[PDB]
Amino acid sequence: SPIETVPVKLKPGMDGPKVKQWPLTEEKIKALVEICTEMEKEGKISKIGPENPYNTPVFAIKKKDSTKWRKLVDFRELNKRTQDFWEVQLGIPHPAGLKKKKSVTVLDVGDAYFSVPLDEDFRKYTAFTIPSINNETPGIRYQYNVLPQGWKGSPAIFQSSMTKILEPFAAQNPDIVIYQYMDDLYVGSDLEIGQHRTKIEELRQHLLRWGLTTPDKKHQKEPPFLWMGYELHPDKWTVQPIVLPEKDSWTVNDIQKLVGKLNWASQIYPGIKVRQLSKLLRGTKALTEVIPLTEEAELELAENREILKEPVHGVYYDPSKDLIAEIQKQGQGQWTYQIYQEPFKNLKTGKYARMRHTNDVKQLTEAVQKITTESIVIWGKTPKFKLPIQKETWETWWTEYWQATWIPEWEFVNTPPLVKLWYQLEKEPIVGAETFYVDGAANRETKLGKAGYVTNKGRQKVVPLTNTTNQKTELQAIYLALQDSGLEVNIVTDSQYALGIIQAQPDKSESELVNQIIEQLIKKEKVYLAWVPA
Amino acid sequence: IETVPVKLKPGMDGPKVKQWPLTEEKIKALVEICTEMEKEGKISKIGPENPYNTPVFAIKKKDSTKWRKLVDFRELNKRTQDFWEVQLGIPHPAGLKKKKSVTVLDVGDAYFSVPLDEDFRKYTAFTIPSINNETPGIRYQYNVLPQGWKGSPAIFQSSMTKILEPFKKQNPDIVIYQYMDDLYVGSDLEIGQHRTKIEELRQHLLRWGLTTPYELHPDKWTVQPIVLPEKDSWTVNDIQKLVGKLNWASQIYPGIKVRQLSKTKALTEVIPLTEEAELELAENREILKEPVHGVYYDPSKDLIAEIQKQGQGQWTYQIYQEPFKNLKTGKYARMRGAHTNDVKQLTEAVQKITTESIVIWGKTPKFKLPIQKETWETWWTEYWQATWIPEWEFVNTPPLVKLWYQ
Ligand SMILES: N#Cc1ccc2c(Oc3ccc(OS(=O)(=O)F)cc3OCCn3ccc(=O)[nH]c3=O)cccc2c1
Repeated sequence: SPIETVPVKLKPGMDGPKVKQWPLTEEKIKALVEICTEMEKEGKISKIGPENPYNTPVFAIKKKDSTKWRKLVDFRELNKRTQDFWEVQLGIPHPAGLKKKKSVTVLDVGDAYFSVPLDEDFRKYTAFTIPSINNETPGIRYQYNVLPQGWKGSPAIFQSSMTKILEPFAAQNPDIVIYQYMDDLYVGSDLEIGQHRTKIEELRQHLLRWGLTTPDKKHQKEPPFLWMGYELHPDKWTVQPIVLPEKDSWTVNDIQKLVGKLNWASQIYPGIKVRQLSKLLRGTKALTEVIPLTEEAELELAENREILKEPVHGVYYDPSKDLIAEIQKQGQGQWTYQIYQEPFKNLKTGKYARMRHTNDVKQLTEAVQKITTESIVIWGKTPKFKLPIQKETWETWWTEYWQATWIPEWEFVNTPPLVKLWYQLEKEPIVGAETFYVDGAANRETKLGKAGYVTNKGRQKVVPLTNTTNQKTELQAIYLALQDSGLEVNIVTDSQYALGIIQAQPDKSESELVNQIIEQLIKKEKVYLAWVPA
Repeated sequence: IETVPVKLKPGMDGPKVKQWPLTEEKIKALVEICTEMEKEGKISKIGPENPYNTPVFAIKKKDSTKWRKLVDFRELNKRTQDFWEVQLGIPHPAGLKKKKSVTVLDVGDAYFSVPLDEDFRKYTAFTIPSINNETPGIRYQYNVLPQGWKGSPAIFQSSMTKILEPFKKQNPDIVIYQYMDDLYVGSDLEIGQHRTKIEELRQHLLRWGLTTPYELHPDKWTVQPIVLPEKDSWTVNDIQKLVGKLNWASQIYPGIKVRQLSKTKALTEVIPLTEEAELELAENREILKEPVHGVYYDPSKDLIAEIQKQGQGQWTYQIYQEPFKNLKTGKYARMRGAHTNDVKQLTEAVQKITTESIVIWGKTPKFKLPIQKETWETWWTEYWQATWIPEWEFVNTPPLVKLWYQ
């Protein structure tokens, strides 16, 4: 209230709210006048009526009853008209990144907004009105002197005010760490508990001298702290308990929520999968349609139910002991990783899924990238990696891949399933091997096609195909040539699509034809694919 | 000194770009730099009434062991300078590309001595970020002409023209062009004569108050020629790759004779070159020797650079504005024994291509980079030694044409 206000202007070229006050019951009016004089007594709202053309609606309701009503203001029309602000806490600190302090205290700040002043020349826009009997008698008109409840500027201005009030106490107390969140302070120190409590009292007094009230009893409940869907214990952190429901039918909404809770749990519970269980969601965006659970998704839900039966915790961060991430392959495009500093307790866990004909080494590389980003956010450095791939495998892939790639400091781990390259085409043609001039073709309308080959030895095959596409038959021609050749074969296609897919050296695919082609290319010994214009 | 008023494009609102997360090391370097800057008036802390933001980074310019702040003013440049290439433009000399040597002097410190219009400072906001979202982030705005902003050298050019006038009088053959923070200085001297002249310009700038802390040769053989392989013996698959390359070039060059060369043998079988075949091959090498037709630089459309990784540290690039109408092609290759990697090479190549583009047209190109977006966004600063930043975007379908540009 001696706090320096922040200057606030309206969006350029707008006036203030001139909204209708749709009257309500007289009892609501009485409760509003009670709370309005009690709020004027504290100087939060002063009553000036005559020359203010602005107005904003006011309602009354009871939700959490101390035998009292409560007043609220629909500030939508005003919020739409005030300038933008610097945004907010744009996300949450992750518990894995906090550093253990010998004590932490939580301080809920009281009527936080109502005890921070509003810029003077702006107050006229907060003006509101109380009617007496449906305009038979005039009503009383007020404006705000403080940050109104639910106005666009209140959070960021309150953050700025609180930061400024804190920095004198912060500078006379460098042994103490204060973190801000919407209404709370979190104070951590490595001071002996008596000293820590003396400092917490000093801070409370400091804040009280600026109009900010604070829990006078024993402060917010001792650890563990239930905060932002987490559980924070003096030496560990975990997620709040996650209970998956058992039901007969599932709407798209229920699977959305189940996939969500499983993702949340995946940050500390190692092994959770969401692949076959959100394959159900891609169908459409229809909200209440009931989806039949597949058999894969049923096993997945059970498998998560089991790996979730026993609780798991994570530790906090020690900056003196180095940072390690270790990666494992799971299955159908699914990977998991653990980030730790020591071998029995993770800082956190996590999973990577593929989005879009794919390749295991490229996928591992994308996993290393996702982890590297997260590490930089949470801790501000990058981990040393433990990867199930060999230096020659990786050196071979990245020296040949068409994109540039950064390969951080990594050490190989011999936990299967290892990541390998399963075949490599020849760079030059093969002398002594048969040459297959393959081609294929479909018809866009009849959905009938052919695939075939002509070889230099005079061998020729043509196989008919139903329900195919030009690209499908283009790959089927290559598959025919692989099926009918020896262990060394040159293949010649005129299909850019085919040569692209196959030259990408994929390992698996959501297409059975390419899988059979892959199993052939593994079975063969030397295969030189080559391309000519159509 | 009064401030030049800056009223950005009508209806345009200020930059609101998110700030990348950074290493602790770089956050600390930024805090140090910015604390000295605030102590010297160049920037001031801001409040929530200022909603704008503009990314910042920590780099090490010119191989120094001390850090350097780099503001990414691309968004603000599009939002202001698109009416400050018009109202306050710097004309680009068409002869700088023709001098035999060109040195690049950094003259950025200059801008820090000129105040910036108060009504404009709001839009130069930037956040030093915290780790793990732990603290709000430190919020500054500029009170002096910021480096990286395209309006700074615009505003300063009167001063720069005046400072440079005695040198330009003493040396009327030398070309001097100011791109954002650097003078490019071109001459036709012997390399030692050129170095002497450049140090004279350094001392002339210094004795007028401009502190300044690696030569180009733009007789650089503009769009490079593609060559067909030359061999004693020609195989079936050699004929195949030759035909296929020559058909791709039908998109750029019109007159490639094809049929005489297109006439079920095995791939490894050596087919002798026909008289008609060698005839078509000679006619085609000749029709490739000459440069392209209809290829002129349009100054209304933007420039586009494409880069391909060639293995063994080699990278090809083309600069164009219409497909196959290449304005400039070339080839970059890092040091033979140096310890370098993919992203290092990509970054030095982007920088080299951008410097060439400045010398030649006074504009930078938009790059289509062969790299995963998140990888580049993470690692591009580690080797970035330049003060400007070109626009870019990421390719994810490969060229199944790779050799065709090698
Ligand atoms: N409601 C609520 C709530 C409570 C506390 C929070 C919180 O405490 C801390 C503040 C500064 C700290 O200092 S620092 O980050 O190293 F500079 C370290 C901190 O708690 C991390 C270690 N921890 C945690 C709990 C514990 O019992 N014991 C312990 O050890 C941080 C973030 C959000 C918080 C939210």
